[PDB]
Amino acid sequence: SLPRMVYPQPKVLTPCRKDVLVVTPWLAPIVWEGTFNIDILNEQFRLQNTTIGLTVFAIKKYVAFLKLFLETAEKHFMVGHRVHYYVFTDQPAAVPRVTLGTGRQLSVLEVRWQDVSMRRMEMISDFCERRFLSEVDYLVCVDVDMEFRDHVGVEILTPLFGTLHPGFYGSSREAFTYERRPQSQAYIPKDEGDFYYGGAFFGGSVQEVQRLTRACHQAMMVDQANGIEAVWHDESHLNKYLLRHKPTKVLSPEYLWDQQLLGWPAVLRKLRFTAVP
Ligand SMILES: O=C(NC[C@H]1O[C@@H](n2ccc(=O)[nH]c2=O)[C@H](O)[C@@H]1O)[C@@H](CO)n1cc(-c2ccccc2)nn1
Ligand SMILES: CCCCCCCCO[C@@H]1O[C@H](CO)[C@H](O)[C@H](O)[C@H]1O[C@@H]1O[C@@H](C)[C@@H](O)[C@@H](O)[C@@H]1O
Repeated sequence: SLPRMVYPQPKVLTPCRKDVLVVTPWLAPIVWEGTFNIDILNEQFRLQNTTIGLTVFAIKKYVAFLKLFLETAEKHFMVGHRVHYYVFTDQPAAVPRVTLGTGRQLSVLEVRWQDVSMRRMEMISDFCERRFLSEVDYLVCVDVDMEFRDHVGVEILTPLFGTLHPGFYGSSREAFTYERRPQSQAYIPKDEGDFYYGGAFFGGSVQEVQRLTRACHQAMMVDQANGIEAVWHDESHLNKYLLRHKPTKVLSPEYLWDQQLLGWPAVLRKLRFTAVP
């Protein structure tokens, strides 16, 4: 049961946003600033003692991105909630010693180009079946060459989410860079597709993330056996999976942005998680 809370009444005959789609045709919320009251959501998730896992891969020179990634996650990611960072790396000694807030912990997990391509999906799936099931409620899987600039919180949490890729949120489906060769397991025809989801930010419950990552891994191994590599690698497979298994929330491009390449459009009230230039 929620406690008494004082907040503005939601107004039925006033839309929350007039400039963007805030719900998908399968009734999944599309998360934009102005659609949620974070105080209500924080209450709901704190009362469940929610723990969020955040996975990141930092292989070879990408260890250089960890310090800013983690420092900014400390400022902006799930603050007030239990967080477990999982840093997958080939260089455990190169992981910076970042000071964490209370209730937050970090684990370092030591890790043919074909095997490198399948690595993230394979390892996330393997670790879902081990550590993650026992340790966290939700998993968030992101790229490391990024920084948090504003709030990323429990508004994203749901059984399965994808994020609108910042390059294609205003594009027609024919222009999406899905895999277009029927010989690939990631194939999507020109007349199908809801959104182009970014491989750099997805997640959900541990069970749903295990299913997604196992399915993507298995599809990639079928492609490898057939001598084909999808145009955008595991992102192509992620898009095929989310076409056939609709996400229960979609995050707006506030949650995955590149200001150098795309500026700061009026439609984005906040830039929350952004590419490092
Ligand atoms: O590299 C990719 N995304 C960036 C993230 O992948 C991780 N990464 C990438 C390169 C690298 O050297 N180290 C590393 O950690 C890091 O977390 C980056 O944020 C995507 C882009 O398509 N990618 C490339 C490939 C790939 C793998 C093997 C062969 C060809 C492509 N798979 N995924
Ligand atoms: C029509 C408008 C034309 C403009 C489109 C501009 C975005 C293109 O984006 C690339 O999209 C690819 C899929 O098609 C992959 O997701 C790739 O990782 C991504 O590059 C990434 O994300 C970008 C945002 C940059 O940060 C880039 O450095 C990344 O490597």
